[PDB]
This record gives sequence, structure tokens and C-alpha cells, in this order.
Amino acid sequence: VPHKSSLPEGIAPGTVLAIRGLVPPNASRFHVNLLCGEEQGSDAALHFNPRLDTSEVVFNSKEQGSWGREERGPGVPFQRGQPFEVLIIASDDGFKAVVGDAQYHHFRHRLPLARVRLVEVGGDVQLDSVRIF
Amino acid sequence: NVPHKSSLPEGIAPGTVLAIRGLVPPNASRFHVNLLCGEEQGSDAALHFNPRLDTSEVVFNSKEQGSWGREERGPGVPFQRGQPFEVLIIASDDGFKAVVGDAQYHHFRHRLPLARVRLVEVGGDVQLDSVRIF
Repeated sequence: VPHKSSLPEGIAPGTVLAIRGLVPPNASRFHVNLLCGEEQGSDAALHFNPRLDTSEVVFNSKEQGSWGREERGPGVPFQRGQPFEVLIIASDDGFKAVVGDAQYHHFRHRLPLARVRLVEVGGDVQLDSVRIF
Repeated sequence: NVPHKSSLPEGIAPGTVLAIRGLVPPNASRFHVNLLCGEEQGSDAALHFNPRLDTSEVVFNSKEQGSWGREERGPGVPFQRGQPFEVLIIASDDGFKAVVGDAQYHHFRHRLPLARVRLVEVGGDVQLDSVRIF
């Protein structure tokens, strides 16, 4: 609405963000953001953006209001009308994106993991659960 | 008694009452009741009724040509781990009335025609007492 999960103590290398939901029938795109605070315009360590309308999955970061260079995942492991399960796994050198029990993309840290304070999910998605271990 | 299947080869009409009684067991995540349009796997689902104890929601949806529609949600979750329940799913001309514990809980407008329903399928984390169709 967007969904928000606050992480005031940050997340350590060895953290799993598990997201399950349904991509609805007319979905254009949705996003999962790991933000550095609760304020508007907060920096993004990771912006994860499956785009159903253009058949791409874009990864990016945002720092001081300005976006970095987009990375793209190999293919689109999402489909309108289908449920999904995504793991975003924080490691020492980046985030591992796991979709449907298959390694999908590695996004190397651009901001220090130590700054992440919030997980935000928005867009054309119908959330089943958002869990942080 | 899960997975539980009740064949309705002559279909259902306005005034059909699906009465389901059971227990949500102590470590339950979720269960479902499906009104399916045939016995074959992947049959269209006129109604998918999905109480989720783990996320404290009840989701309603449909399935057509293998792809799900847009989820509808009821208010809260009128189920609890460790508690017995009594659900009526009542077919009218306009939709399915979901009744839980002596009270109207949600109205699901028909997405598929009532006349296509051919099968009830209760499954997931529930310990079924009885499934009756009137």
C-alpha cells in the first residue's frame, strides 16, 4: 500500500528477505526496496523491479536522490496471474535474488549493508507475506 | 479427511449450501476450499477460499485457463489455531456468500458462471469434521 517492514537494528550479512505474493492479472510492475531510513527520498541500497509490461527485471540503487546504473536479471521469472516466492539474501558482497527456488541474480553492494533500515514493497503486487530472518 | 473431494456432477444452482465443519489444528498455516469446474487437474476454479492463519488474512480468488485473477480479502481472519469452525458457502444468483460462525463474513461476486461448478475440494492445514452440500 506500500508494505513497510522497519529494520531499526539493520540487517547483518546472512539475512533473508522472503517475499511471497501474487502478480495480479493486469500487473505492470512492482518493486522491493531496501531503504536507509524512514524519510522520503531515503537512499536505496537495493531497488528490485520486475517489470511485467516490458518483460525485464531491473536492479538498481539510489544515493542522494540519484540512481545508479541499472542491472538486468536473466529473463523474467514472474507472470501475471501466477504466485511467486522471492528470497533476497544479504551477504558480505551483495544481495542474492532467488526466485522460485533458483538462483537468479547477484547484485553487488553499492551502499554499505549497514545502512539498510527499511524494506518497502509497492506496485502491482498482492502480497502474501514479507518475512525477514 | 484432507485432501477431501465432493463430486457435484449435476452442478450447483442458486440455493446450494456448502457446509464445512472442522478444526484448525494447533500449528496450522493455512487451508483452502475450492469450487472447481471439473475433476481434471488444473480445472478452472469458480471460487478459491483461502484462510491464512500465518498471515491473519482470508483470501478469495478465481482461476481461469490456469491463471489466477485478482485476490479479494475479507475483514480480519475469523479462524484461530486450536479452534473448531463452521463455514457456509451459499450460492445465490449474484455470488457466493461466505458465512463463518453464525455471521455473514464476505460476499464473492460470481466471476465464473455458477453452472460450471462441478467439484468441491477442501485441503491444507485443517482437520475436517464434515463436508455437506444441500
